[PDB]
Amino acid sequence: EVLVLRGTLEGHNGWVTSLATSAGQPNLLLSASRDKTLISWKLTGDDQKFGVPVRSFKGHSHIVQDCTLTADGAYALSASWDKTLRLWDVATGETYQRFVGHKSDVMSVDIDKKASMIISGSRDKTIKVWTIKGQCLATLLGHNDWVSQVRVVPNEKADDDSVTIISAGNDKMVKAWNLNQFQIEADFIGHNSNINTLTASPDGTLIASAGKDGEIMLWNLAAKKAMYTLSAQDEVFSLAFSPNRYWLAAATATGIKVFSLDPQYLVDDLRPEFAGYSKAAEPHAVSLAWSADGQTLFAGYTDNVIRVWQVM
Amino acid sequence: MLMPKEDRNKIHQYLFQEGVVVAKKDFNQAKHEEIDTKNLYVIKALQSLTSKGYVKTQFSWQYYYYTLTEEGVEYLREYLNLPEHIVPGTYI
Amino acid sequence: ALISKKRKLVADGVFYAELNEFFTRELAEEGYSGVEVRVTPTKTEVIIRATRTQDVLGENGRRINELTLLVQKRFKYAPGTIVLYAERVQDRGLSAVAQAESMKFKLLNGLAIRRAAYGVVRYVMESGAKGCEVVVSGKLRAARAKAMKFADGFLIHS
Amino acid sequence: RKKKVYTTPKKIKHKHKKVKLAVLSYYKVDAGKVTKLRRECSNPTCGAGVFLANHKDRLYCGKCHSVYKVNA
Amino acid sequence: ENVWFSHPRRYGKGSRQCRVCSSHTGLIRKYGLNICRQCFREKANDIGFNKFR
Amino acid sequence: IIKIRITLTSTKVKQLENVSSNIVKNAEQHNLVKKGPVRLPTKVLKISTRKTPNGEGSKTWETYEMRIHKRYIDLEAPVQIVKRITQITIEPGVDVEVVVA
RNA sequence: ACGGAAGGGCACCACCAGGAGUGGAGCCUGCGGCUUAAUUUGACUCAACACGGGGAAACUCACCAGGUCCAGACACAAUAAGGAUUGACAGAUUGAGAGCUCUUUCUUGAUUUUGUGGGUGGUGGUGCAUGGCCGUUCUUAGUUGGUGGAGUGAUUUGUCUGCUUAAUUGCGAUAACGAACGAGACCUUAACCUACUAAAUAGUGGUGCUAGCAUUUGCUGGUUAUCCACUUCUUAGAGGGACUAUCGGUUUCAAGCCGAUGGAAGUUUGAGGCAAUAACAGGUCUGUGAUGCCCUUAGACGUUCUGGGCCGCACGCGCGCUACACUGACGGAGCCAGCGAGUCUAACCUUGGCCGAGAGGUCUUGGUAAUCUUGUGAAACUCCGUCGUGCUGGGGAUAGAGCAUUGUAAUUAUUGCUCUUCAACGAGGAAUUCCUAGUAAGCGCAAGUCAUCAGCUUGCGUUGAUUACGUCCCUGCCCUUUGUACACACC
Ligand SMILES: [Mg+2]
Repeated sequence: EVLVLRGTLEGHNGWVTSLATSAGQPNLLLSASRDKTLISWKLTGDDQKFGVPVRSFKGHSHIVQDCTLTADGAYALSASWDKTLRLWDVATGETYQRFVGHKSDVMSVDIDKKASMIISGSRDKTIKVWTIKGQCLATLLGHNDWVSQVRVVPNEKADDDSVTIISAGNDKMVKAWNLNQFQIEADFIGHNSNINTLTASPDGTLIASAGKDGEIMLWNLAAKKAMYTLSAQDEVFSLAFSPNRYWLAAATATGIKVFSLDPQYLVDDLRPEFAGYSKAAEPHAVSLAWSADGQTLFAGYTDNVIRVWQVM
Repeated sequence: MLMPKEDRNKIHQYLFQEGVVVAKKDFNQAKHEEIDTKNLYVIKALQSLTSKGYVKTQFSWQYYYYTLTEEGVEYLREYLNLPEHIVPGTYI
Repeated sequence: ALISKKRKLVADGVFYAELNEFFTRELAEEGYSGVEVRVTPTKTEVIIRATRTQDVLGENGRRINELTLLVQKRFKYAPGTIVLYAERVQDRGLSAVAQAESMKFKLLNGLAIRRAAYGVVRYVMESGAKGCEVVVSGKLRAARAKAMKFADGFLIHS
Repeated sequence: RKKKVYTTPKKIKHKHKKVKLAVLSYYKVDAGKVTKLRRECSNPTCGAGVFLANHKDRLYCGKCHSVYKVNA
Repeated sequence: ENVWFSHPRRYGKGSRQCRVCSSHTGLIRKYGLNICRQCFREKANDIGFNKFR
Repeated sequence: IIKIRITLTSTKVKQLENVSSNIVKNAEQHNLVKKGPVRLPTKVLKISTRKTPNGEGSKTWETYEMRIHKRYIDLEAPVQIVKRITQITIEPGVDVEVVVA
């Protein structure tokens, strides 16, 4: 199966710094960008248009770094450089609760299962965990450099015994936290440059981390070991795991590369053409996420476009 | 061909509002199921249109495929309705 | 519904055969190569494989809506439950359906049989094919029919 | 099959070509009112605008396909 | 004219007919195929009838 | 919870087995009693035309085979997770029907 | 290429040794001939003749005797809103409730009518103009580049003395080296798995309830999920297993071959599918809205409807079915499979209850199917009895009377059932077909065609052999050598 051209989505005035989807509505797509706003999209499944935005969310005073959606497809969360987090709904905009207390920018926010609490990795070398009322119940330290990306793991069992989160900063080392005890459990060392993205597999066992040197090296936090390392030979910006089938995608500087990780080869080396842009550096994807069905992959490029790749 | 006039209108109306006719190549079909006139009436009227243009026909698997052309829409305009009307799916 | 699976699985197989013969007859000049039918609930779709997608996709979205409506009217589908896409080809020098249609239209334009065949077979080898073989049969230049073939590489029939 | 012998008697006859008579629409004209002759039909679908032909003690109308028969 | 198609066609070879070549001879109506013997052999692969043994 | 049944009919084993594996893969990641894939005996549809147009030549006979593979899985689940299991498993060559009761 | 030339091999479409037969009889089914209004037609050695999926009552249908319709699009010209034209009650007429056509006078009205061109259709012709498909040469192992060598050249070598193989399969030898297609490999199917993956749409054991005997704790059952457990049997995913393994014997000591053991399996494990280069004036224009050229195109070679014909019988031929009986016929009893098919806007596979000798009729039910038909309780087979060497009670041809089913329609009997009629045929001349192990042969069953009809075909299972393990004698095929006045190639 080959990912091909489907359409482009023009709804921003900046780099699409985040893409997120929910299983409640397959036609929804939340997109945070550099223009201090969030654009929710509506998909129709057609030619190059692919559909229209539904709601535009405003209220952040700086670059909205990371956006995420809950399971129901209604509530949304945004991490922006204005030292605050905002909780929205896709119905009428309508920021429910702000989350202030960080002394600097916050990179990544993440919602736990059953909308229970939220974690947030910021640029003040802290991982703040917040309630939905706006109360930061816990603050976690221990990172020497400021964190670049945090994520929760998807528990395969429906809340078996506990939930855990993972952290990745510019300190070439990956932390693994259990916020039930607010304790550190695993230091993951082996990176040679600053880590800028990490992603956990939907199976809840595999962790892929990658940085400026462009290596994508794997961990299994169930066994707390390291499997291997494979490189895209250029800087990589974001990673994404397919929810249904065994693929791993990487948003590189030269373009996008999707990996079939069971026999571990490259697939097609996605290189779209942008009608010129020859003299300077070509635009590249900065944030990407697989859809709920897994047959469509959205990628946020720098030139104001969310591009969709779909298997045939 | 006789082809009475009140049945010519509904054949031409369907060619206006849709522009696509398949019409089941089987004569004396006894009440063709989209336009409730005879299927012999549908086939021969659109054949009468085709011989002067205005529509293109493709035939496969005992089924015709009539499609309205750009030269047929302006003649079907003054024959049936008023201007500023989109016959085919050109309107979005 | 309420059809036995033997008669059901036969039906969509011959539904492909009716659609494939219709698309070869209709989009003959667009380099049509094949289709696949996506059997799914919630507005099942059909994907077309033709070389010239900018001709299959007409002006302001034409030429595929009429095709979708013609399939809708013929096969008795619910409105909005059938849609049509068009991705072009994967390596059109490697498809015989594309190459045989290219052979036919080159012959229809008045090209010589030897000149049209050698140009086609050299393009197939330039497309990375392991072996290619083109055979033309009929009354070529005289009243008595002959058959002259053009091969490059090698071909297995075992 | 070589040719046709046509043992049937030589009948190249056609139908009556809707026989070209003169003007026939006259109810009755007096010096200038109008009275009804060749009376209308009793069909509810015929709002008194169709003539009933009389041939031989019969009343037949052509608005129906076959039978508008009110004998008198 | 009431005698143009007055004869019934409910069974036999005159009722059924191939849906591709419009012929009554050599019809395959197994599994509701209703196709000619020769026309089936042309597009059995398109239908999905392959030849294994 | 409600007791349902997922029945899969296919002509391609490779396009059926991993989907039935995928159907059951979304079925033990959280725990519930399976009553898993029962494979019915395969159905072979045979058509035997002769070989030819009009009957000249040796009387050669053909056999065209269509292979049907069938499976059914009987699961029980609450209503909100019955929905998105039959939407994510959409793939060529196989039909999926769900029996409500 | 051929030889009534030689050498080496191979083949139950060849023989050997046999088996079952066919050719002899009745029948039914194609072909010819005859006949006919028509008995439509293609195909004539293998490679025409139960073939055209061709088991035709109408349809199919192309043939014959008749009756309709244009579904002749469009362009031009002419008639023509003082009417271009269509339809029709009743009667005549007609096989006919065809307004066919006529008598009469109503309706419709600008789409039609006529003329000029064209259009369209044709199961009309040409398969010796063609495409595609198939058959055959051809159940065999053959075929071709590159570079180099030989020859003035067509050509040749490679592609071969020998041995081996099912194989131009290999060992090898070598003016050749290195390759490609064919073969083989491959794919499907049938065999083995107490190993995995688990199955109330497959089973098994126990547990509950309950029946019959014995009674002593047992046997045979039933119980739609009462419950529990498992996958041996059944299913289907991924796999494993054979590669001639081991040993012995033979050869140039190799490719291999033979014998024995072990193994589910030792012939390429059995059977298929696929399948070279070149070719045929092979078949198909009657599969196609595949098609050139010629013909026809309105009183039509179009299309439709009513009847008939394809089936007609002094005779000849091919494929078959039933028999000539005791290894059997008939009547009860036992009861044993596999491949498959089956109906949503339509009557498909039909269980069960009732009526009827049977055919069958009626009321319901299950099944869109590992669920129900269905354990398809099939037939040959096996016991017990009658028959008693007799064209007999073998055989059921031909024919008469009646009862039912499908169909608009059953006469030229559709077919099924009941009673009666009780022919030839006493093991088949010359010739001739097929076959080597779960094979021939015997036997029935499902599917195709179907509305009704199977003595036909495609598959399936039941019972299950005798004879060979060879040869080139007959008929053919592959290679080499050889002769040739043959090249349309020994017809
Ligand atoms: Mg500059």
